Amino acid sequence: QLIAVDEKLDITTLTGVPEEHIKTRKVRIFVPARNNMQSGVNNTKKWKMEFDTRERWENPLMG
Amino acid sequence: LHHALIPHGKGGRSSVSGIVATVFGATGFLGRYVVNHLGRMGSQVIVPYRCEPYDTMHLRPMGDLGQIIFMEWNGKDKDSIRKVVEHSNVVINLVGREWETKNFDFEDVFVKIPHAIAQVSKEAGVEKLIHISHLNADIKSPSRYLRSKAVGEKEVRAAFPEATIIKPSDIFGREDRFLNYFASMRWFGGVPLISLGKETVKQPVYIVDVSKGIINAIKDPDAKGKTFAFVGPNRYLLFDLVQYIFAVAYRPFLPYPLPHFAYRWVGRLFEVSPFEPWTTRDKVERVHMSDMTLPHLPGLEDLGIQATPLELKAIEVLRRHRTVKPAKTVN
Amino acid sequence: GTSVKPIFSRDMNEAKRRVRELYRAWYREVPNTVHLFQLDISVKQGRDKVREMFMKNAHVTDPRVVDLLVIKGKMELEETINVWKQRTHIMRFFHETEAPRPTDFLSKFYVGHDP
Amino acid sequence: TYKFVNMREPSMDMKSVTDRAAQTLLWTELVRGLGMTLSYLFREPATINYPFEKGPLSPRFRGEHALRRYPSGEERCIACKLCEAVCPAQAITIEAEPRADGSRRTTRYDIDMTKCIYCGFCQEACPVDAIVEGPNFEFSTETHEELLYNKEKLLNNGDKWEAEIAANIQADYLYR
Amino acid sequence: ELVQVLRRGLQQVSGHGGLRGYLRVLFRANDVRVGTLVGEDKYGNKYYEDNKQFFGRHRWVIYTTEMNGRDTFWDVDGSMVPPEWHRWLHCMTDDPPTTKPPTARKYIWTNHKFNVSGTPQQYVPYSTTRKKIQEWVPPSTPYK
Amino acid sequence: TRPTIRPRNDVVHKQLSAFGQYVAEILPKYVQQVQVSCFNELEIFIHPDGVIPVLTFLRDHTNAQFKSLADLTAVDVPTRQNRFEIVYNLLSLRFNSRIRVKTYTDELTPIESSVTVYKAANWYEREIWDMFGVFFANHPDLRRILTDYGFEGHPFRKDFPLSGYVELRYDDEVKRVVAEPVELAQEFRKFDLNSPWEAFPAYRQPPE
Amino acid sequence: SRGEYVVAKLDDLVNWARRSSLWPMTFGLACCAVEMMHMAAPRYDMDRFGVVFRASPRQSDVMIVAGTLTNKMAPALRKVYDQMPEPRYVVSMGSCANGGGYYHYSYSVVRGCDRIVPVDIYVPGCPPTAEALLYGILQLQRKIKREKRLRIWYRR
Amino acid sequence: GVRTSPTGEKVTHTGQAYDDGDYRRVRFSDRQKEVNENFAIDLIAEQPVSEVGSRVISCDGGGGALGHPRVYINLDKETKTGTCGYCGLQFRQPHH
Ligand SMILES: CCCCCCCCCCCCCCCCC[C@@H](O)O[C@H](CO[C@H](O)CCCCCCCCCCCCCCC)COP(=O)(O)OCC[N+](C)(C)C
Ligand SMILES: CCCCCCCC/C=C\CCCCCCCC(=O)O[C@H](COC(=O)CCCCCCC/C=C/CCCCCCCC)COP(=O)(O)OCCN
Ligand SMILES: NC(=O)C1=CN([C@@H]2O[C@H](COP(=O)(O)OP(=O)(O)OC[C@H]3O[C@@H](n4cnc5c(N)ncnc54)[C@H](OP(=O)(O)O)[C@@H]3O)[C@@H](O)[C@H]2O)C=CC1
Ligand code: SF4
Ligand code: SF4
Ligand code: SF4
Ligand SMILES: [Zn+2]
Repeated sequence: QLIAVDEKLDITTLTGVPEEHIKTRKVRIFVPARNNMQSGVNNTKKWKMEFDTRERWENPLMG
Repeated sequence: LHHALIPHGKGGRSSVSGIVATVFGATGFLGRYVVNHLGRMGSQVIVPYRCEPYDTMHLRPMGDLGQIIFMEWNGKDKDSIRKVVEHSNVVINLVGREWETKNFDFEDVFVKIPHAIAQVSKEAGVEKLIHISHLNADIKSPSRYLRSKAVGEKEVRAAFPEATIIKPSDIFGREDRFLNYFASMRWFGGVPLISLGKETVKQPVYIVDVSKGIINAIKDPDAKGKTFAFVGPNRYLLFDLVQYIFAVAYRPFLPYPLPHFAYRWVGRLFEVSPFEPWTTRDKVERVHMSDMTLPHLPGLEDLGIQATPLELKAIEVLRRHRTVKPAKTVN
Repeated sequence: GTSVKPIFSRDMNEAKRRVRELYRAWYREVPNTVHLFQLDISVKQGRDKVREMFMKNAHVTDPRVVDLLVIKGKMELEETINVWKQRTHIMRFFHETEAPRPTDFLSKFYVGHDP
Repeated sequence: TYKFVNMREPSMDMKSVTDRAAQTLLWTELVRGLGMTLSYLFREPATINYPFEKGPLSPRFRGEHALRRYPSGEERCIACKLCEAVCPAQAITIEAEPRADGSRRTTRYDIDMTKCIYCGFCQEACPVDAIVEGPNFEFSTETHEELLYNKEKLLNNGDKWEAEIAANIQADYLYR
Repeated sequence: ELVQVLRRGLQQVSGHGGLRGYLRVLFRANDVRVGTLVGEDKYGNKYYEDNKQFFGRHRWVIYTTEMNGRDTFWDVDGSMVPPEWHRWLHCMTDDPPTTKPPTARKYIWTNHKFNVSGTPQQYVPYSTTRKKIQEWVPPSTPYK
Repeated sequence: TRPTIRPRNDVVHKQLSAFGQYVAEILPKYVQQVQVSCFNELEIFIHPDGVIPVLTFLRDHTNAQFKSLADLTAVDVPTRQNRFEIVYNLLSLRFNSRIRVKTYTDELTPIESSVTVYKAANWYEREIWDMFGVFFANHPDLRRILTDYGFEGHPFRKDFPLSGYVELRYDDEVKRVVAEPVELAQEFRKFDLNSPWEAFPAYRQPPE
Repeated sequence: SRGEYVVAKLDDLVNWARRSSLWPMTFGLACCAVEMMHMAAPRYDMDRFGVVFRASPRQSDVMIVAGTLTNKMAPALRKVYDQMPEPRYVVSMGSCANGGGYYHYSYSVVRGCDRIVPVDIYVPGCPPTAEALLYGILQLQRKIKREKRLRIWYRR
Repeated sequence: GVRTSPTGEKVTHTGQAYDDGDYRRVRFSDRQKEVNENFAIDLIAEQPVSEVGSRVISCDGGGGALGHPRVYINLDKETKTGTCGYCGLQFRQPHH
């Protein structure tokens, strides 16, 4: 009723993410810094995961 | 390089490729493929049309918002050509007609219009100009089609020394006359080929291959004053080529020899119609003639494209003509 | 330890026989699928595409992941045999409209900032 | 409390059965429906003669967007970006900088008419009533590009419709 | 009775300036009703009302035949109505701009324009911002 | 509590608390927790193995008899070891009451299909599988119900991008609708709206 | 000469015939369709303009896209467009059909029906009012009036 | 205060004009460029400076609830004039 298999979990083949958005991205795990414009600390309680910044260009129409 | 013309993005619909192309004759058979390939990578295409805009509506979904701009023009005016190519850095010439209309003969279509386009582009500072001429274009050709093609090629090379000349060999495709033209005859019962088509060899080329060749020639920097010959992989006799065309279309094929003079007479009779003719005297004569061979001219392979055999796309083109055994090739 | 609940299989052998069973069904279907959708592809290159899709998931070493991928493949087979998909859905496997993305360092350096 | 819609029992006396048979054979209820339709033909139709006649509207009606200005002639917009923040469809794009006289004014104010849901949240979020959703609705277009408004188009719309916009705001500002 | 409806029809024919005007309005607006003239527009539009009609048909406009630059004998559209008469005609108010005019402002358009889509006067979007990144200009004098 | 404040109803709170204790007593094998919200809503936290029993009890017991399934859905919390939580909302017409049953699962662990207990659950579980990737054991026909044919990934998952990975257009060269990687003309604008200076002291967490 | 006069008159006749009877088939995709059906309601009476109510695709003249176009539906709409006789027009109604609208940044929505089929008239609003849709239809009529086919064939 | 670009386009109030080498002007051929003829900076510059005998003056833009939020402007600095942050109107104490 139990396999009891010992191996690290890997769900990459099930999430549907394209291949070049898996092995090429570099995520960052961090606690966001406090905004020095304010003295409140409620935005520095949790952990955040974010991806690396890619190219952002200007639209030829309307810019 | 005029920063607004610096490529950006990932080469998609909303990217920027740094290409501003004016595609004369974009409403034709090869023009739609050229415009689609230009627009699918983020370039801006200026399209000049003499026809009703309803006929140009099929080019709208080919680019992003504002990336395809339609302008009216006519070949007899140099102001329209100036205003259409004024801001472009690439000019592509695709103006052509297989029959001579009352207002435009082959001198108008293949000589005066291309020369005016090249001269205006040179005066406007266009960096790249691409011209299209037939493979079998020669000054001593019996047909005025290829004679005017050769004269126009000379005059364009004179007006635009840095122009790139492309010489396709009887392009075939989905909205191509050549595959479709042979299939269409079945209506007259028998198929008439001069000398039963045993003394004519052809070198058909896929439409997508020609469009990709034009795109790569635009991209390729050293192909400024060069001249390319776009040909297919396999040469065929006319008879077995028509046999294969009829075999794919599942149409019974009967071939009967017709006198060359007799064939000319039929073309002349056909030439009478106000509407576009099924065939013309120049067309019958042109079809019979075997495609030249110019091994000295750089080919399609020099543009990093593998020519696609006709056997892969014959079903695609000829499935609609219905309600396996490829033809033998000569090399 | 690390005891985990089965989905369909207990070890990689049952997963492999399910994968094999699924693969055979796909192989039988391709000639029929190609004909019915009036596809311009050949049966040979269709089955090569099948081989490529199956090899994409060849590094999996977990019976749960393997038989879940088998379940998804069986769902796809279902959509194709019942003609719920259209020509576009089948041709989305080949990417005939996307330009070829180069792999070498110099080409990637020339095109843009993307590694 | 509840009602029964279909809890009637037809009578089984001879007169009721004969009445139902007469209904079946002579098509009485079909004639009743015909009479209803015939009567309904001889009454005046509800059609109005567009475009010479127009449907009724209200001062609250949300139409095409416009940027207004003060009676002195300077634009009311101060680039606070509250309309951009509240926009449920992200249809507003704003860029601003200090003007040559030091005023706080926009350099870019674009609204995508093809992403707009015409909810009016922008005009009610505006502190100074700079942006309003005017009474115009007959602004259909032949291309997608002309439905991408910039600041000049919106200012022109404001100058074009200011009289009616001000009249509607005068009529409705005591409810806001 | 029938004589009275015929009399009202004849009155409608006579009230449009004769048979010529009757045919004109019949072929331009597909209507032959007569109502009190509420106002005249500076572009040539005429505005009529008739409170005896049901709500929606109690106000109407007869368009001008020549607005800013085009022949509008047949090609009329709803964008030709100026904003004040637009407010009156859509029943957004009970007061025509003749009895009480709108507030006059120096920036308000003095010449109303219709919808100019599919016309060389059409609107073309463009970015209104300035260049963000300025490039370095190499010197014009040789270094060696 | 003057007019702007929502009035309370302690009778319903007491009734729901007593009934939660009752259900907890009858099914100690699966029921892990019972809670009643300040707006009188009863939710029961159970083990995944007890989906079929507990639901059946709540449908068939004379005292409860919740014969109608109002909704079945999933919530994704990536920070938890068991990623997805399954929520069952049930309505009892006999006693005019509502109950909620919560369960947990991860990507690979299946959840027993409750189609036998409620006929309504069949579409709901199909949508849960489509949007979250949770497999349901013994479903009559488990397949995608809302997404396009051949769609890769599950949209409702937190990690999945708002605009997806592929977009559709029409190509004239191949004369058909084709799919390419998404390329937005204008990128969606991300807003950082959360403020410092916490709003609700009653929900403050220990500082660990 | 008379050669241009005759083709001009015939072209005017053909344009009047085509624009005086426009037969639409309507994709009632979403909430925009409800205003569509209010333009056929007695108040506005589309039929009084020669615009028939719910024409069949085999003999329709104008395509009205009224609502959101999802990725799952785009091939069907493209096929229906491909199945239309040549003198055909497409009217994009509402913000969802124009540019994706309020689901523009969605994983399952086509960001404008013009990615699939060419569009002749764009009608703004969410949804655009019945009168606004009528204005758009009338505008399409004027656009058809402006076209000229026999003249172009004569000068070509 | 609409000016004209050296190439020939109208310069907008923002100041954006396509450069001579810019291809993007091709969108304006056979068409026009949307430019608003009323420049707000000049129009607010034409307004006379109000004279008030108060040390602090309030402004709401006129119209009551139809203007901007009411603000208070200090007029102690005799070198310059007090300017409204919303409406742009100018105020001054009666010097001499
Ligand atoms: C007997 C032989 C038959 C041979 C085949 C011919 C078939 C019959 C021909 C008769 C058809 C009648 C045509 C009359 C149409 C004119 C209608 C008129 O009202 O149009 C006006 C004028 O518009 C156009 O300019 C009319 C052009 C129509 C053609 C003009 C002359 C064509 C006659 C040539 C016939 C010769 C045939 C030769 C081949 C056999 C404006 O209408 P429109 O703008 O829409 O609606 C605006 C709506 N508003 C008013 C509410 C705002
Ligand atoms: C003393 C010597 C006399 C000799 C004896 C003669 C006595 C005659 C008495 C009987 C005559 C009646 C016969 C008339 C036809 C009756 C047929 C009938 O009743 O069939 C109906 C069906 O009738 C219909 O439904 C037809 C409706 C079709 C729609 C048409 C609308 C009707 C109104 C239109 C006007 C008709 C105009 C008639 C005159 C036309 C002049 C040319 C039964 O169907 P159901 O009620 O569903 O029950 C069947 C399940 N057991
Ligand atoms: N297999 C092939 O077809 C190969 C084609 N040739 C050459 O390739 C070029 C383009 O080929 P293809 O697209 O198939 O030909 P098409 O007939 O399909 O298109 C011709 C284009 O040129 C325009 N055009 C034609 N005449 C005029 C004119 N008098 N004034 C303005 N525009 C005009 C057409 O516009 P409109 O529709 O309004 O008339 C149309 O857009 C041609 O120069 C042809 O000679 C090269 C080898 C063979
Ligand atoms: S009306 Fe609503 S959707 Fe449109 S711009 Fe204003 S806030 Fe945005
Ligand atoms: S809310 Fe009003 S003042 Fe603020 S940016 Fe928007 S339009 Fe300008
Ligand atoms: S455009 Fe607006 S009204 Fe029409 S379907 Fe979309 S959201 Fe609904
Ligand atoms: Zn002020």
